[PDB]
Amino acid sequence: ERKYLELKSQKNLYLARLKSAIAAQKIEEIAGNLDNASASSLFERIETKILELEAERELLNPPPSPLDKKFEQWEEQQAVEATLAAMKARRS
Amino acid sequence: LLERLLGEMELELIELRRALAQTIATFKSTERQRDAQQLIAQRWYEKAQAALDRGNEQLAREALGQRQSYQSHTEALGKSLGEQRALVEQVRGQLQKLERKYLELKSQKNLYLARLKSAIAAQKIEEIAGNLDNASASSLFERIETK
Amino acid sequence: ILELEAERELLNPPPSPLDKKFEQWEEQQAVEATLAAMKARRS
Amino acid sequence: AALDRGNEQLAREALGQRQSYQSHTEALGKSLGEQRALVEQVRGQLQKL
Amino acid sequence: ILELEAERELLNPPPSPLDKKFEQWEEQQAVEATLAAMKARRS
Repeated sequence: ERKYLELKSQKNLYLARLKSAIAAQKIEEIAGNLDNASASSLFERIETKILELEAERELLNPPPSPLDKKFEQWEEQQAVEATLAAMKARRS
Repeated sequence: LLERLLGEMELELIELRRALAQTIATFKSTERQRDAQQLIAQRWYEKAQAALDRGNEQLAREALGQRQSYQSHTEALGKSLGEQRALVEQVRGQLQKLERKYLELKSQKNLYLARLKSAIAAQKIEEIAGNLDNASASSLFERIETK
Repeated sequence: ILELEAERELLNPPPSPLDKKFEQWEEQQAVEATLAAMKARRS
Repeated sequence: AALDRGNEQLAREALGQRQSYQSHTEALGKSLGEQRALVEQVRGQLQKL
Repeated sequence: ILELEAERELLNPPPSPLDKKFEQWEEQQAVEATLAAMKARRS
């Protein structure tokens, strides 16, 4: 009798871990959606699609060139300096 | 899919949450059994205390003899309690870590959708923005101005 | 009965030994600090 | 309140749990700064668009 | 049970001994550095 109850006592405890792997695996399989698999792969597909579309506008709408980067910055220096030159001299 | 896929996890997570408590229930159930086994052992010890009194040690020796039968049960059962403590602690840490991961994954889910609409949002205006030069509307205007 | 009480221990985690020392340790000053003023208010 | 009364043992343990939240604060805080650029740039697109 | 736990160890690699020393080694300064200011804030 002491043995049977102990065997029955451990029966449910074994079932406690039996569900664990089924419990643990069901979340691990979803956890595998990262990197190049499933959901994140779709997100990787999407972001590539995000990057695919943004390239389309860069063709029909070419981005600023480094030449205008220096001009906009270089002209900005005088754009601010020239304006403040009069403002600092208007009421010096 | 994303909303659908996370739906099963909610059912999955409660499956973790529901039956996990059963692991504790079985564990603490043994703890009460240990006290009962210890209690009767204490009763034998209490009876043993009354055996040595009056100068008759013969009965006390017999009384402790039965106790050792319960002590082995107390010793064997007590060892299981300590061993099972690690399992309940580590598994809870898994859930706490796993829960923190799921919400973060769900936390970034909508943020990813924030940029998912962006390209669809951005492309729908870029395609119209392509109407300049010799394409579409401005091409028609180029056609018109030529007309 | 023991199955259900485990359910609340999950949704409502029980006090940890860390708070056991804090509640007791803070209680010592909680009573000592209050009686320090009371014993000195009308010493 | 742990270091008070000359018992530094409890204070060390108390900060131990904090580091668990600090990592959450550190990791989460980094995301906030990173996401700030996305919200700013996208708004500029709308204003320009 | 052991078959499934191996599956997560692949998709979710376990901590390496290199991070074991780093987490422990950084923890020493993580606690020492914090208590260094706390022990000096109100020394």
